[PDB]
Amino acid sequence: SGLVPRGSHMTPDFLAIKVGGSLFSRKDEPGSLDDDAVTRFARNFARLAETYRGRMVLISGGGAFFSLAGLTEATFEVKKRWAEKLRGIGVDAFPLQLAAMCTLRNGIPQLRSEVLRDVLDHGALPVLAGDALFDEHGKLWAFSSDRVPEVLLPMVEGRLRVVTLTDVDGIVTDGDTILPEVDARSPEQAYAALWGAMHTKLDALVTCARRGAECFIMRGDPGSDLEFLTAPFSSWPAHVRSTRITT
Amino acid sequence: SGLVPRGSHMTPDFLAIKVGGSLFSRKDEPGSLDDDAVTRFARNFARLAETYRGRMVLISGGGAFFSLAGLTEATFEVKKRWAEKLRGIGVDAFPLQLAAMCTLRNGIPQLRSEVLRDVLDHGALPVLAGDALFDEHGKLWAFSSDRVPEVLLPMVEGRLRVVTLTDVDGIVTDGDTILPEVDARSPEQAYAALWGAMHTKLDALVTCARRGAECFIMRGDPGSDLEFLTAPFSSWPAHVRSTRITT
Ligand SMILES: Nc1ncnc2c1ncn2[C@@H]1O[C@H](COP(=O)(O)OP(=O)(O)OP(=O)(O)O)[C@@H](O)[C@H]1O
Ligand SMILES: Nc1ncnc2c1ncn2[C@@H]1O[C@H](COP(=O)(O)OP(=O)(O)OP(=O)(O)O)[C@@H](O)[C@H]1O
Ligand SMILES: [Mg+2]
Ligand SMILES: [Mg+2]
Repeated sequence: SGLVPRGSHMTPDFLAIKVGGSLFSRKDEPGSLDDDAVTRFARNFARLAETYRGRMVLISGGGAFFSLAGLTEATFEVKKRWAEKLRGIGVDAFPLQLAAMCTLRNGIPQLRSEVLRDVLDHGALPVLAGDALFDEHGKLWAFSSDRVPEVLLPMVEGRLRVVTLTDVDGIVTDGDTILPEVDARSPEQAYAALWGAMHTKLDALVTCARRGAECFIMRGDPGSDLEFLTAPFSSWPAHVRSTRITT
Repeated sequence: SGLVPRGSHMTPDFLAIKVGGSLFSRKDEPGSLDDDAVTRFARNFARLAETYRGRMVLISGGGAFFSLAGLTEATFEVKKRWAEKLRGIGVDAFPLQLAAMCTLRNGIPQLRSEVLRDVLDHGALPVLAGDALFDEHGKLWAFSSDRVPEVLLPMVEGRLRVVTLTDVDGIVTDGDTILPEVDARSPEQAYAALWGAMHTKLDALVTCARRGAECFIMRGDPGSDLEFLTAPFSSWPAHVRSTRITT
């Protein structure tokens, strides 16, 4: 309910990192992950998981969509692949089926967060992903991985940082240039820049920013060190590109 | 809270069918299902699912066990295999990760049943299995597939029938003979007959019977027609063997 100190000079209290499916899945084989990419990412996420032990979730994109029962199985498989890889390197990773613990009411996800808190409360790493969710009149919908950070909003106290890793440096305006900053209260310019994919990321991150989260769209790379994600924005290395979305 | 009419001449209101892993998994390859067996069972379960649409759960045994994060993935895979097969023949089957929707409090599972009811409420078939569950002090335990019917007890109104299909005709007393009936209020003779596997089934089914369920241990066979499971016990075909556990 209360006043949370926020700013570019403050350390985040919780990290939700979303890795886009385009970064670890082969076009050259649809349905197929690139094990090298998953392995190298996993190593960089493990470092973050150890610093943010009990204060981080990993959200995977990817996994091919009542025929949406298939979707829940496809996204479970992706969670399993990340969780397995992470555990192979010493990280206590537990995959959770969002469909079993979250429904939609008037379009807003309602997480029954007891298990998620349990995994966190005792210092493990929840591995999440998009899913098929039921709503209040009992219908099933496809809920994108990009929107999964929204589920954390009621639960996370303090400063939530959401990072969505994708295959572009940020929101580009045309093209010549990226938008370094978006005010979630008036994000017209950002929507106007889009050519849906990036639209879904933007809606999701504006929603989270309205509830106080510091959000980023930036480029992921399996090899890239991500430790700066634990640090105040003001202390980030020079020449990191991102679109930062805050209120 | 109220008086439920029960008896050998009454039709069940809800079916929980548990299929033992020994019935559809190869010894000759551990971790490996027998697709023929799953296919033929699925056909017999589909018939029941259509009659008990919205009034049945399928519980799978099988799937090899913080290293119990592996267990939740192993049992998810088994659920997926059943769900996929069932959907291939017209049944609206949705697999649910028990670990995401159920914790232990003082050893008793506490199901957050909203999603399970949603899958049921709108006439689909939940596919369940054993799992790793967290408890109230946040520890993870292996929760056998045999105990999964216990999770339904608070939720199911009316007459619950639990059927556990295994590789024996019932509880054999030595050996020459099976116990056709066990009174759950005084099941000494049944425990005394056991030589744990069958012990876990018996504890689980005595617990459910104490809460009014009509429970059975009987032999499963991929080919066997199971329609009599929709019918009052008194009308079952002659020479069906089972151990029936009631209060
Ligand atoms: N203004 C814009 N700036 C940057 N990208 C944009 C813009 N408008 C549209 N896009 C598109 O959005 C894409 C990024 O979103 P996309 O949904 O394709 O990938 P991803 O979500 O990271 O991976 P996944 O969808 O597999 O989880 C870019 O590759 C780009 O083609
Ligand atoms: N009195 C008894 N009557 C019958 N079976 C008994 C008795 N005592 C012990 N058992 C053993 O219990 C076994 C059945 O339980 P078991 O756990 O092995 O299989 P299942 O549970 O159906 O398959 P899964 O364990 O793969 O889910 C029998 O095969 C038998 O060896
Ligand atoms: Mg996308
Ligand atoms: Mg057993």
